[PDB]
Amino acid sequence: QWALEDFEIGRPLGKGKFGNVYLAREKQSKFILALKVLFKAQLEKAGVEHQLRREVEIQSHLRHPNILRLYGYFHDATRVYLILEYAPLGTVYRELQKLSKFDEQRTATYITELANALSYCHSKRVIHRDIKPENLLLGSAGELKIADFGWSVHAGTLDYLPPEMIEGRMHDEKVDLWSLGVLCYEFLVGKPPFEANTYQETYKRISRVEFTFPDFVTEGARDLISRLLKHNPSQRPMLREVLEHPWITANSSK
Ligand SMILES: O=C(Nc1c[nH]nc1-c1[nH]c2cc(C[NH+]3CCOCC3)ccc2[nH+]1)NC1CC1
Repeated sequence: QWALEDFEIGRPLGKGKFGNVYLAREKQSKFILALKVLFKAQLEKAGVEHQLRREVEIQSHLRHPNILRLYGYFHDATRVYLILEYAPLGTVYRELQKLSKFDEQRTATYITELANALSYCHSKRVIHRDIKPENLLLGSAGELKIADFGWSVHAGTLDYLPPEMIEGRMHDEKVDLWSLGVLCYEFLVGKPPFEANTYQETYKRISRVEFTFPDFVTEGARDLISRLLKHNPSQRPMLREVLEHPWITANSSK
C-alpha cells in the first residue's frame, strides 16, 4: 500500500540498534506520524525477523486509546518501515529523568491507563512482557500509550521481568502485573525496585523479591506494590482489583 515517496521525513525522534524513528508527514494527507526505520540487513543478522512480523501483527489488530497505533508497514532493498502513530509528549522515561520521580496522582493515573491497556490486551491473549518506561509514550492529552510490541506474545535488561520469566518457567499474563508493580514503584521512587549493578545481582534480587521502600512512599502505595510483586503469579491481583484499589481511586485523576 504505502511507500517512502509518500512521506516527508522530519526530525529524528530517536534511536535503537536496528535504526531510527523519525517524525514524518504523509504527502497528500498532511497527516503527522512517526516512521520507525529498520534495516533488513540487521534484523536478519540478530535473528529477530520472526519477532518483527509479530510486533506488526499484534499491534496492528490492536485498537486502544492507550496503545500506540501501528497503521502499516513497508520495505524496499535496505530496510523495513513502520508507520506509527506519533505521540507528541515523548516517553515516560524522559519525563522521569526530567522529574526524577512522579507523585501519587500522576502515578495513579498512569497505572490506571496502563491497567486498561493491558486489560484490553489480555482479553486477546496478548501479553506484552516488555513494559518499561522507555516503552511508554504520551499523547497530547498527556495520556499514556504503550508502545513497542516487539517481545509481545500470545497464549538484555532484567529489571522489569518477573521471577517466572527469568527463572525459565511457566508464564502467563500475570507477568504484566508484576511489571505494573515494578513500574508503579519506579514512578514514585525514581528507580526500579530491583535495580543493581550486575545482571547477576539483579537476578538474585528479583528471584527473591528483595525490595524496600523509602520512607516517603505511602502506605497505600506499599500496599498495591506489595500485592503486585509476588513471587507466585497466582497471588497477583487481577487488573480489575488494581483499578478498584483504594490508593488508585483516591488518586487516579483519569
Ligand atoms: O517510536 C519511538 N517514538 C515514537 C513513536 N511514536 N511517537 C514517538 C515519539 N514521540 C515523541 C515525542 C516527543 C516530544 N518531545 C519532542 C522534543 O521536545 C520535547 C517534547 C519526543 C520524542 C518522541 N518520540 N521511538 C523513539 C523513542 C525512540
